[PDB]
Amino acid sequence: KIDLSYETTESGDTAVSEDSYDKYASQNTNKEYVCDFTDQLKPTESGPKVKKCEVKVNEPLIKVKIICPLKGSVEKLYDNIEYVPKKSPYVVLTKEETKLKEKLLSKLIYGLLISPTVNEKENNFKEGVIEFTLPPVVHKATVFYFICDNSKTEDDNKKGNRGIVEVYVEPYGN
Amino acid sequence: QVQLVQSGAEVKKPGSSVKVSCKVSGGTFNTYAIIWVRQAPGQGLEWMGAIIPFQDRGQYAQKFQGRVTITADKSTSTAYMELSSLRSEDTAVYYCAKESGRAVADRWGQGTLVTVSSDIVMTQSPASLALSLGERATLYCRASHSISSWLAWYQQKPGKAPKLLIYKASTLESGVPSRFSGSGSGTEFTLTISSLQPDDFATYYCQQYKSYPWTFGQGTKLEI
Amino acid sequence: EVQLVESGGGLVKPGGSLRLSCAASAFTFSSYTMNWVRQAPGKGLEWVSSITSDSRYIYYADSMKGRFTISRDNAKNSLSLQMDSLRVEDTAIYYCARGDGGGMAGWYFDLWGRGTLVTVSEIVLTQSPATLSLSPGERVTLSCRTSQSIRTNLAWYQHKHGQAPRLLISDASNRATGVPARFSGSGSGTDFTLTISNLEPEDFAVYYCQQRSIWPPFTFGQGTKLEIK
Repeated sequence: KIDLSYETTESGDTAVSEDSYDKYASQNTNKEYVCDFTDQLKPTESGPKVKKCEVKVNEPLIKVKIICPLKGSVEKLYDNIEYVPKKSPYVVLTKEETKLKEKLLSKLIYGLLISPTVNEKENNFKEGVIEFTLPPVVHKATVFYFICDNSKTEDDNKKGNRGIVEVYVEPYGN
Repeated sequence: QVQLVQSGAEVKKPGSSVKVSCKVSGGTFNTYAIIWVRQAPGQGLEWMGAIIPFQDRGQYAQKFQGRVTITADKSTSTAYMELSSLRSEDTAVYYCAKESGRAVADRWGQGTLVTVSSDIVMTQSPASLALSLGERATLYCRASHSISSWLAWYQQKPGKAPKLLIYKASTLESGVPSRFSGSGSGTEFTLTISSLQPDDFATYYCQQYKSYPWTFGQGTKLEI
Repeated sequence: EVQLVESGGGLVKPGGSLRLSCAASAFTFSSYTMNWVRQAPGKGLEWVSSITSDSRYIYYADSMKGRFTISRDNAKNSLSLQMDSLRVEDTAIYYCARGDGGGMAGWYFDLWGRGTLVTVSEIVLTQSPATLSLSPGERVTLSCRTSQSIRTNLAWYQHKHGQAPRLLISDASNRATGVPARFSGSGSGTDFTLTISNLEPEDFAVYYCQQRSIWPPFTFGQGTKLEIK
């Protein structure tokens, strides 16, 4: 199910505009594109920063893996970490008008594989990682998002960062 | 450093067509809404349409459907707005704007003058104002339906483009001095400046970005 | 065996402009992230800028944004650094370096040039000791402390005077190709060590650590000066 009343923005409460995001390509090895936020979201003096991992796909059957550190995995570094949507990867965020709202990924990209588990654990951000595999044919350009936000975590005088995943799928196979 | 450069002013015979271009630079183009707002001479801001370029599909205001076309060339990072069946009342300064991950249109082009010669309601008071240096000014904004906290305040100097001052409902844009403040939620909101200074005398507008069509208060002028 | 050769350095007066160029050979330039690193006189290495293979991602050090511009011509196997409104503090040796990655995980600098001298007239890595003098045949351990934990995302470099920096170890414990087994790395989190046994007079050099996981900027240690006597 989706929460039709949910609305957010890419910048969240950081007040940073997109031109000031730190933007990165996903880590890509063969047909596996990975966004590992474990280190990039840890508290730093300058924080909160926005850390945007761009998963740009123009090839078929790409597997995508996102890694959001769990609260408490390290003593104080992820105290207040939040992920969005809570039901990822079954639910994603897509831009409607100018705001982020929930969408069923299976409806958004027909044929997408969402395995129930990941390394025998639930394919949910509460187990620290989510995975899905894109199909061999995408007819229309599609952009969806995941949020892994540690910007409300304070350690020392340091503050965590807001992580954004943007999956930009170009048409292919047609 | 995001810049929006629009095509030059043009004069068009009634009934013809005009296409205004707008190059976006310094900011991601394909995945952020490019928005088009016009302002007729000595009047208020009017929302025309918007497009997230990768979708290749413009959403337009009912007034213009059948007459406008908002396109976007991803390869040149340029948006185009074409308005047909021109009339004398299409005379106005047309603006392109883009959002930057915060929903509000926070980056604005310089404006393009077009001359033709041969839904939520936002209510803003005071309609005009005049206050001395140092005094406090309190503007108001009403909405027919609740816009939650998605309300923005702009400052338009003469011959310039609207400048964002506050977004969400109290969040200050970067570089805006701390004398500005915003409060409110639902249908009633307020803007408040603490110490009027020389640069503060301009026209002010509120704007709901809860839902398309975005709509603007008729404006509150501030005079010396 | 020099595979990156920087050019365009030399003297420039304050407020002037230079354009450095790096010519690459022996590898496929077009498929690697390229970087600029610099070393002010008497200081350590400092990352300047990075550009991925397809130029989609460009990164700058905050103190150099707006004044320096990186670009690459893949058909010419060349790298460029435009330097404008130069300041006296931009005086340094500028090194061209190839990176072994291009994604959010960051990368190390696995191939370097000897550098060109330019004369104008947040994660902290703390290395120890600052200097030490040893005899050949002996064993030594160098330490690196990071202000934030980086798992095992550290690399170690050897810098002999007037030569190209050399990657010794990456991801904390993995020796680069060609590095003899007497170099070994260990540690994770915030505490890392480089151990060099069977010291040889050639190991008279400055050793730098580098973290790749919390960036930009990439940050180096201040260096450890090893005097073999």
